[PDB]
Amino acid sequence: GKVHGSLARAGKVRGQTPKVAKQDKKKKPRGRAHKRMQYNRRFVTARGPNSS
Amino acid sequence: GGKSTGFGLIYDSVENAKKYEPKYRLIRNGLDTKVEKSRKQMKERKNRAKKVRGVKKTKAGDA
Amino acid sequence: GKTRGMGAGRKLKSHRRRQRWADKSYKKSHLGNEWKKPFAGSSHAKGIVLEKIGIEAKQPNSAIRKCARVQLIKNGKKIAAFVPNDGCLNYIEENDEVLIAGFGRKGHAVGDIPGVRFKVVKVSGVSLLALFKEKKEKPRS
Amino acid sequence: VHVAFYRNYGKTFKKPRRPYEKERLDAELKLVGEYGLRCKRELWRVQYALSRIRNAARMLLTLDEKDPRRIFEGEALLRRMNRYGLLDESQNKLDYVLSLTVENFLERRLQTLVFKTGMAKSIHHARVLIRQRHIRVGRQVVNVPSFMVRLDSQKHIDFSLISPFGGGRPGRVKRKNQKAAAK
RNA sequence: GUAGGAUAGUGGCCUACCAUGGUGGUGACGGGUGACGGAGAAUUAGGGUUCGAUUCCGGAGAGGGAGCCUGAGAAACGGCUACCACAUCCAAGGAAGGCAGCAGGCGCGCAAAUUACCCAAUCCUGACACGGGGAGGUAGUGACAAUAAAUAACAAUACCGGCUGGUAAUUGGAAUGAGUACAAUCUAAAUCCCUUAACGAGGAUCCAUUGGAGGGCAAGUCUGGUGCCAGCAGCC
Ligand SMILES: [K+]
Ligand SMILES: [K+]
Ligand SMILES: [K+]
Ligand SMILES: [K+]
Ligand SMILES: [K+]
Ligand SMILES: [K+]
Ligand SMILES: [K+]
Ligand SMILES: [K+]
Ligand SMILES: [K+]
Ligand SMILES: [Mg+2]
Ligand SMILES: [Mg+2]
Ligand SMILES: [Mg+2]
Ligand SMILES: [Mg+2]
Ligand SMILES: [Mg+2]
Ligand SMILES: [Mg+2]
Ligand SMILES: [Mg+2]
Ligand SMILES: [Mg+2]
Ligand SMILES: [Mg+2]
Ligand SMILES: [Mg+2]
Ligand SMILES: [Mg+2]
Ligand SMILES: [Mg+2]
Ligand SMILES: [Mg+2]
Ligand SMILES: [Mg+2]
Ligand SMILES: [Mg+2]
Repeated sequence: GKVHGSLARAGKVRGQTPKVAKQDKKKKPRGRAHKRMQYNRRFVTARGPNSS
Repeated sequence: GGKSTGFGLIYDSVENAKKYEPKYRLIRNGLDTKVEKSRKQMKERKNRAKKVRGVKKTKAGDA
Repeated sequence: GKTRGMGAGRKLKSHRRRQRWADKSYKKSHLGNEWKKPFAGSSHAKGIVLEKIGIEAKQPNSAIRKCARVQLIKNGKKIAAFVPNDGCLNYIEENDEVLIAGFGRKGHAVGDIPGVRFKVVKVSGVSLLALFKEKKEKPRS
Repeated sequence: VHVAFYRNYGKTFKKPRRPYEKERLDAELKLVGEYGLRCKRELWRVQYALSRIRNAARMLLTLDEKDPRRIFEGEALLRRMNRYGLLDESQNKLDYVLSLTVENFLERRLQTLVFKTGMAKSIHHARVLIRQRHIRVGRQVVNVPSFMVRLDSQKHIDFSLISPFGGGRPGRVKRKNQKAAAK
């Protein structure tokens, strides 16, 4: 006695999800410079890398 | 940069060069004139002339 | 015990040959039955959408998995193909042209979807991934 | 028949067997950052070369000491290692080949050498200088950082004669600024 | 087996007569192969497993069979003859066919490029030093596969951590190739590469993507939405 599931429900959550714009951020360096940043962050300057 | 390599030929005289050198190399030096032709057109003309016998064969390939 | 006679090479070879058939992987690739299956030994196959169908998820999950009934063009066989991603069934219509790939487990059902061994990769010549990300648009005709 | 088909080619590296070993990842990142490499593929290529050399040496060491094949190939390999600075004259045994590390090969890169002799303020500066045609080994301009410098050619490294840092004709930026300042 | 015929020649290859022989669980015979064979390819403790249409070697075929002329050499097919299947033209009486050659088209499919230039190189061929060669080469399309390798480097200032390092769309001048283009070079002629006048970088907009973040397996007990729905999830 409910409306559990059906074909008409396709796209429910994606349609419901409010749209949020992507923040404009400066591009990261590529290649050797990217590796340099990673090495400095993980070894030189310095819990997980994405811990809160 | 600043350096290059190549091959050079010096013939005893111009006639020997004209007698032994390739046509394109002679053209590059101005000793010969390039003749404009199309190989496909030559082939088509030859094939057309194949079907005609006698003196008229000469103009048969034109078509 | 094993046979060990120096002149018993024939028996060892024959015994291994006979016992290889007990191996399911060996038998699958040596019985010549792959050509009677819907894909007939191909990675992909094109087909026409006949009908959208909802398949209940297996226990302990509860969901309606969206799938399409597709007839393969090259042999006329009918299969069930899963349509992945949210709301991607809306990009499928009856009589549409779809490219079908395997579900990743080499002819066996995946996850909580029962009896489904295929998925839709493209619809009307446009990949479902591009449609989901709005990179491309489904052709009008 | 297409004659080009007879040219042969080969791979130069392999991917790690286990993609996500934390200790391996840390060590590789440390090496890449120390030597200023652009990606893990360069390190894996150097590892591939080192593994090939070590496998050859290990194969040779299995043969009898008086085996002519062992003598010939061991002399060839030792000469090859000596030419490129991997091994020192005292290191005159195939056994010392097995004691070679990826760092030994990395230290022979034109980028590392350019950084070490003092032509660059940093390894990345050496990389950009090399790829910008500011460095020459002998009389030949080299723009490949992976260039492996031999012992004889090490002392000939210098600035390109056609570059601002080696001769005249400053760069386009300097010329533009000079022209702008002329008014 | 004997004697002949035929063949370039041996041989039941065929004919006449004669004898009953020949193969087979050490698998004959029959069947399947999405089976041309090999040199080789992938993977590599060793042993092994899987692949081999395709550029080298050998065989076979030219829509399916069969027969044959010429010729040193063919049971030839960019040769002929007949039948079978397809199929173009016709003034309806006839007449002409063979892309599993190079391009290209239809069809088929998950699945594969230009109806280009040239004999300059390699070589072949003819009466021939010279002609011809879709063999072969050049160029076009080409993220099959493989190689090297950009997307930034350095100082000042301000923050931080111990003169030493890290960060900043703050400041400062230097360097350079992607691009563009005289020129030369390349090339059979072109084009590309290499070289190089004059241009070509600050949010260096000259803006790196593909997959992931519970475990296997590297990476959030962050925030909003949904609420066994939608969906995810190779496995759990
Ligand atoms: K259920
Ligand atoms: K559940
Ligand atoms: K004979
Ligand atoms: K006989
Ligand atoms: K065969
Ligand atoms: K003849
Ligand atoms: K063709
Ligand atoms: K030629
Ligand atoms: K995981
Ligand atoms: Mg006889
Ligand atoms: Mg073969
Ligand atoms: Mg076949
Ligand atoms: Mg082929
Ligand atoms: Mg062959
Ligand atoms: Mg034949
Ligand atoms: Mg045909
Ligand atoms: Mg025929
Ligand atoms: Mg024939
Ligand atoms: Mg033909
Ligand atoms: Mg022929
Ligand atoms: Mg393809
Ligand atoms: Mg590639
Ligand atoms: Mg970019
Ligand atoms: Mg983890």
